[PDB]
Amino acid sequence: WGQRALQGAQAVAAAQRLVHAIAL
Amino acid sequence: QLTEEQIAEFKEAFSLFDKDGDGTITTKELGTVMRSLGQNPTEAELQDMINEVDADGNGTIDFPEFLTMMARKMKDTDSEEEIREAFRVFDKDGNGYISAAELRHVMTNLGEKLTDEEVDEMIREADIDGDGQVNYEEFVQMMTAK
Ligand SMILES: [Ca+2]
Ligand SMILES: [Ca+2]
Ligand SMILES: [Ca+2]
Ligand SMILES: [Ca+2]
Ligand SMILES: [Ca+2]
Repeated sequence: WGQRALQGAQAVAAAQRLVHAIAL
Repeated sequence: QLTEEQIAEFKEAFSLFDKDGDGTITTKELGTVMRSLGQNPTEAELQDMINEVDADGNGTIDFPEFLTMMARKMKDTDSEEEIREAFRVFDKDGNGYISAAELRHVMTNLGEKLTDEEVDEMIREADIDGDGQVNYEEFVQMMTAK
């Protein structure tokens, strides 16, 4: 689907993990 | 050392807190995200959170301050996990207690030619509750001692 955007999905998952680690 | 994909993760996490886009994470936004994930804090807990990283004293978290907050949570969880992993190495049976036998076994496995009296001492000096065994809590207390 286009690695410039599906990479974006990977970075969305990365940022979400970071925000969980700060909430915890 | 630092990559653009890393900076992108940093930025996206910041914006997920800074939902309004003013460049600063207030206690309200910070609270709402924790709230949407279960755990509910008080504004005192929130203010302590901002306080630990408020380098400028402006009551909010700007980007470099969020970077520090991030690095500290990561390091905190890295140490907390190295301790969990070590504990699981010593507690050979998973019962949550390190026995004198288990410490004896692991230590001679590591090469440490300790006498029986040496392992009874290690056990006794980390045993707080005095049950002759070292539980996880006591393990942590020893691991992070000064
Ligand atoms: Ca904001
Ligand atoms: Ca503090
Ligand atoms: Ca600030
Ligand atoms: Ca055990
Ligand atoms: Ca104990």
